[PDB]
Amino acid sequence: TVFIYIIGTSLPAKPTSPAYPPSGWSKTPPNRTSNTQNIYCSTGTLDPVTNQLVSGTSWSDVVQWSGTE
Amino acid sequence: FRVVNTASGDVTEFVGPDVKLAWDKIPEEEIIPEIYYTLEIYDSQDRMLRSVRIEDVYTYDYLLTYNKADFALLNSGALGINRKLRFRIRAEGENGEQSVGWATI
Repeated sequence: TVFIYIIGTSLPAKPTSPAYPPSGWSKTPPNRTSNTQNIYCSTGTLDPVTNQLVSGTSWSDVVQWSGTE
Repeated sequence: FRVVNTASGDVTEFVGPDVKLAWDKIPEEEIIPEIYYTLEIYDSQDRMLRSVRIEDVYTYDYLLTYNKADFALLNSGALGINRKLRFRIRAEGENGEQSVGWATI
């Protein structure tokens, strides 16, 4: 899975909770105000049975979403 | 007058949800004290969507939320998205100063 998940003014810190919807973190690219920007994370492999990140393989480095990934 | 978020594969295609619109500062600006630009947005079937007046900034930031909420409903009364867009901009001074010929991309 790869989700784009912030209407953010500044670069955030990568999620720590291994849940496909992270801690209060959206699952789809939301709408933004002009000042804010979009940041995604190349989420590690997802486990459909548990619907969360498999043991290990934490979230990738958060990078501002420019155009398309 | 161009769109920053344009697809490299082909010209005249914006990939991101929000259209970024930028243009050069008008020449002979120092000649006139105060200036501003008027930007109009048109649909595929030629219905104006918004007339926005911008002053002191040359980089407009069109938003998806605008395009849906303020435009689709106002033009049809129902939720929707406009994919084909159109933009025209004029440079207007104050004391009866107006550019000639519009400008688009």
